[PDB]
Amino acid sequence: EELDNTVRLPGLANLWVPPIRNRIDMLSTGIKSPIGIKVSGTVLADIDAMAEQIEEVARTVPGVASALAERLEGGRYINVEINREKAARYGMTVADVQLFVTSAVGGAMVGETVEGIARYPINLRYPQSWRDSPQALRQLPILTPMKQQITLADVADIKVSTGPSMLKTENARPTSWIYIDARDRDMVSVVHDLQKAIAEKVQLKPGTSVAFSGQFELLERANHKLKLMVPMTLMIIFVLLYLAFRRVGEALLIISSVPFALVGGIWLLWWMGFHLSVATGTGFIALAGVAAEFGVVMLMYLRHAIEAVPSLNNPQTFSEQKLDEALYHGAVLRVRPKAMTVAVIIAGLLPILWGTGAGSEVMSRIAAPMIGGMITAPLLSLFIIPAAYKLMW
Amino acid sequence: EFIVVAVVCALFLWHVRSALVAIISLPLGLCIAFIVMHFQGLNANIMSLGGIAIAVGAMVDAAIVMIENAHKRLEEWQHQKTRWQVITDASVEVGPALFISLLIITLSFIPIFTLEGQEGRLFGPLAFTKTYAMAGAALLAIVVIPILMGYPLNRFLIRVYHPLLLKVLHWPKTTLLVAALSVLTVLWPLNKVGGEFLPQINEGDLLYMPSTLPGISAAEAASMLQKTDKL
Amino acid sequence: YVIFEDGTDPYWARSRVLEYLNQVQGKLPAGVSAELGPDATGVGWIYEYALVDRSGKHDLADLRSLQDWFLKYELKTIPDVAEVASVGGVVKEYQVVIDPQRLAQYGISLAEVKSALDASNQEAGGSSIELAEAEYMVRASGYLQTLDDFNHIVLKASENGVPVYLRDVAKVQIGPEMRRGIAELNGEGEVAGGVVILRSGKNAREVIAAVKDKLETLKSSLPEGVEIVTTYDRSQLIDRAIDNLSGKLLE
Amino acid sequence: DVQVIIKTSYPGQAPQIVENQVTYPLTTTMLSVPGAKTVRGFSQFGDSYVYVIFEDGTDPYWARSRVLEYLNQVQGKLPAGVSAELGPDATGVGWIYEYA
Amino acid sequence: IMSVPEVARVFGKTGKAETATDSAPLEMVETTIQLKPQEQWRPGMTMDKII
Ligand SMILES: [Cu+]
Repeated sequence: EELDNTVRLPGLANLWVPPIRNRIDMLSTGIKSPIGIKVSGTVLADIDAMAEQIEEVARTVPGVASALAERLEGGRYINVEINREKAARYGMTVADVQLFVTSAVGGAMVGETVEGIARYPINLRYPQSWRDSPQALRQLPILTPMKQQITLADVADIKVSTGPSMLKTENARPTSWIYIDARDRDMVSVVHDLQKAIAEKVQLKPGTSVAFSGQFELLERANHKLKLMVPMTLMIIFVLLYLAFRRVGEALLIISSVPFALVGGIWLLWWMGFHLSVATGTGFIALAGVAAEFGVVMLMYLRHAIEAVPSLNNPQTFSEQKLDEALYHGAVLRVRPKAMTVAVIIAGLLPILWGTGAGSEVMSRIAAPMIGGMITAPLLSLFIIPAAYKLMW
Repeated sequence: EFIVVAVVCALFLWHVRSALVAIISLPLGLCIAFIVMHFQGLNANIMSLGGIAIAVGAMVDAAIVMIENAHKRLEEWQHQKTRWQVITDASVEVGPALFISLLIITLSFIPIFTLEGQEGRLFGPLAFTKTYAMAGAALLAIVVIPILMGYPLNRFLIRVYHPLLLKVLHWPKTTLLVAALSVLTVLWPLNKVGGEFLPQINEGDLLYMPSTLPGISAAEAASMLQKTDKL
Repeated sequence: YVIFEDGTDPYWARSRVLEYLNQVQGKLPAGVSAELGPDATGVGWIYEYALVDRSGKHDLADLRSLQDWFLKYELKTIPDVAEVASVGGVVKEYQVVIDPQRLAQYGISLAEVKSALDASNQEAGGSSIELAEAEYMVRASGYLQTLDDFNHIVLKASENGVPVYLRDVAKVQIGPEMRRGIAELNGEGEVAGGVVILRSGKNAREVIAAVKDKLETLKSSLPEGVEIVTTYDRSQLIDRAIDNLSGKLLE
Repeated sequence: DVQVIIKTSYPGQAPQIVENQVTYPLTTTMLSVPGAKTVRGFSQFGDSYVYVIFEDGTDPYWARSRVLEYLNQVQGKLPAGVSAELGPDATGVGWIYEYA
Repeated sequence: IMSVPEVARVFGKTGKAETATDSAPLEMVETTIQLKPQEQWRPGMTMDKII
């Protein structure tokens, strides 16, 4: 902040970033806007004219759309137009003047001198005085092959005009990119409206094509992909869950129980102010795993206790509340290690939340779910599991 | 993390060396993970080096439960060679549950391998290290018994717990409705998480870049650069 | 045609055969080159279409140019397309016919004409200058883009005289290139078209549907009086075989 | 991504010149290279760059071989006083040390 | 060829097609011929009959 406030020069917009991130971003020759419209054409004028309309055409459709046509038209070129008739009038071809344009004004290379392993270029050009201003170029002395001493303006005219600074070509064709973007919303439906609008109200010129791209595209796959696999993975849990119980009710109970710890864990980001991400998802997965461990293990103890002496009395007549005493002796053997695990987890994960070293905000993002869920998963196991267990008939 | 688990163990068991188990069970798992990566490269990035700090905490629970149950059954036998055999019996009576739990918390990370992309291939190594460490720790817990056999207050905890358990058991449906209320109220932070996803990694170094117009000379650029560097 | 043993990797063979392709480039004549083959086999030919004109407005040359510089650069955008090859049509050539009587009247050979032509179809470099701090690069003309421009060309100079112009010795026009491949529909008339290849070992139905919907969406921007007409598509045979096998399994 | 970089450094021109002189042949030739997900060409004052992008998971060196497979058909077609250099075997992360 | 009632679309080609796979000289002619749907050919008249 102090830096951004101190350095302020006109014509600049400051940005401060990590070096590696800036480099890898620089190197990324793609479109960073969530939505991008690529209009390809044979020439520049047609595509520019199309994009001119596309700007407001997209600005009209709902959804905030910062319609940017381009920012490349900023060049500055001389236009020395060779009047071929006049050059022929003095027995001079185009190349005869192109040469003077290249070397006498530009200073082209002619060869490299050797000094051992070092090669040094050789330049050839007129002095710096005759090539300072366009007016000075209009008087550029020239010697024809017939030794006719003339100037450049005698065969050509120089004019002033701006132009591009860089040109982009996708698939070896002139292409113009239009950036559109919203925020805090999924742009899944606006694309259809935009394409139908531009197809119905904006005509196309022979030799012009339109296409869409941007980050959104990859998302349409990613979600789909996980929306195809997450189910199967969950099934892989069921099959692997009742291998210790050999009955579906127990696995179903654990599966319906894990969301309590899920909520316990997710309720922390509000206090901490962080925001979900893939890493928070991995933290959620780990929290669910440890909660399933707690549930499975408590259920094993409950099943071992119910198989005790009361196994003969409970089926005799009815509930026989005395059976709850079994649960008593079935629960006292679990609070100690559970408290130990919770304490060690909390005391080991706290400094990561409250510490800043190297890549620490990330580690805090990944650790928040565990610390947030270790306050409910123990309660979950201790209380709700035996209730549903006794309610299982 | 090691020292805190050690002090916790020494506190809840009154100076027992069970802590050593962790120190000789959790690190070895890490090794296994690394070994796997060597068979398929996957150079250790920062995300991989970070995920292990949470993997170790996720894994210590098996050893904790094992040592707790072993000490419990030993103290129980105190009321009355083959002694360590019945200790191993009391360990295996719960072993398989812990093994299955570690296997499931391991296999629960495939959805990370599924997705693929710049961020996907950034995160992949993290989940790979996670799963490999979990599997290694599962094996070690399966073979954590030999190092195990090689080596007041909770009354208040049970006094506080048991009355609550007796109170709640008489009203299970109330607990189910409380869970319903919880899974209902969870909706508020979900819809207003915020934004600024995928935060940026801070570094002691920095890089400055201004957006500027194309036109610039060879001397004006040098002068502006010198002025900015001096400022 | 270079043939290797069986079981070897195709791309490895491509690398190994290109390993000896650079030692002959400079040894090859200037006005020629050595092109390599696509990444497909004879089976790669999957789709085939023709550009027909239900009128007498556009000429074969226009259709050939359209197919060469508009569609070829779009269908290939499809990822799995090996390559598209044009066929038929006419290649518009700017041909210059000479009159030997004029060459005799003015006494000029053809090598000088070639030299003059090779020095009148290019522009120069434009290294910038340090004017006012709004920098200002340079650019020259010299591209031949008009027949009137073709007519205003010098061949030999005559100090204090009149320079001989090309229009006085020759005549420029536009015509057809020396044809080597022609195509046609039924007795309707001649047409130009394209053929589509497929990368060795890839799905067909996907690329067929892709090219189909692409042509569908592209037919809008197509000029007036022009139509696409397909002639070959494996999708029909593929789905027929699939249906036959499914029915056999069901029965 | 996994991509290849091709550079050509001309002392001084205009973007249109290099565009219609050096970038057009390279792009039109590499359009038919295997594994090509998309080609891109940046024409700049004096220098011109070309970025070829393939699918994910492919071998980088295989992509280098495949993109060089279509680099010899344009050498002679390129002006004399220029050349076409290839990119190093690293990514933006390759920048490790810096001294003055 | 189109005179036959069963053929639907013909496409004749002579020479090559600006590709490396084809090497047909200016005399080798290859005529692709699409046939009408089997249900619509004629009474009987199998493929052998057509050829
Ligand atoms: Cu930059």
